[PDB]
Amino acid sequence: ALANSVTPAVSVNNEVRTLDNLNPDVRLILEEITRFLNMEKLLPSYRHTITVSCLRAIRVLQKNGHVPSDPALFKSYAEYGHFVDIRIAALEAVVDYTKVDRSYEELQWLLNMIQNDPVPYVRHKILNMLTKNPPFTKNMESPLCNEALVDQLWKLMNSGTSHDWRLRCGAVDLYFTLFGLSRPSCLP
Amino acid sequence: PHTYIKTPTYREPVSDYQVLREKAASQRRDVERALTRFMAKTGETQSLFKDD
Repeated sequence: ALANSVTPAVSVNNEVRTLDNLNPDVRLILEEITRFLNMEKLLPSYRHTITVSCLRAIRVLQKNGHVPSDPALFKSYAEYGHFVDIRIAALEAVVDYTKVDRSYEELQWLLNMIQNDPVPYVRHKILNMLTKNPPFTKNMESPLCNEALVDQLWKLMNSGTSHDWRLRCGAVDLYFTLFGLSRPSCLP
Repeated sequence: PHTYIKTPTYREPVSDYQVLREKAASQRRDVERALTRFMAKTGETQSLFKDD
């Protein structure tokens, strides 16, 4: 409910999100989610449900112009070790970040995590979230439509996902969502 | 009366639900703020702003 109340901030001349331009409304929300996340670090709940809700709310505050758009917090919560629920919430935040900020290195981070993660459910969930919220569709011109990305995803369909039968269908779904049924257009 | 009259007297009791809710709420908020600032200062810390 605290995350639902966040309206987009009135940035002037692309002003860097700093203490002076922090909204007086959002400072109370940010104090509350900081208190909740830190108290979860000492007294944990059920399903780390408050960790998932606070990570989701920090991504809501980052989606508007309130908190700096930095994926390092979610990248530390997605490191093999946070609740599988914490892990999939943090990876959902990283997928949303690499859709909005057109990050190349975050997409390479996600594709590397698809290739070598210990939990295969997390790999399937990363492919699923990157299909549902794709970094680009076939209609979009994006900076991330190289021949290098087409070769990486074709290598991920062909080899690489050969051991699961669910990662390979997820890679086929991702290639269909990103490049369509015909020849990838952004190619010689 | 002062020559021989004695009655005990007590302190003013605050039985008000409004101020008791306010006291318990503010004491819980202050102790959890003090705890989280102490634990963030004596460990690894993150920040939304620079060197914050």
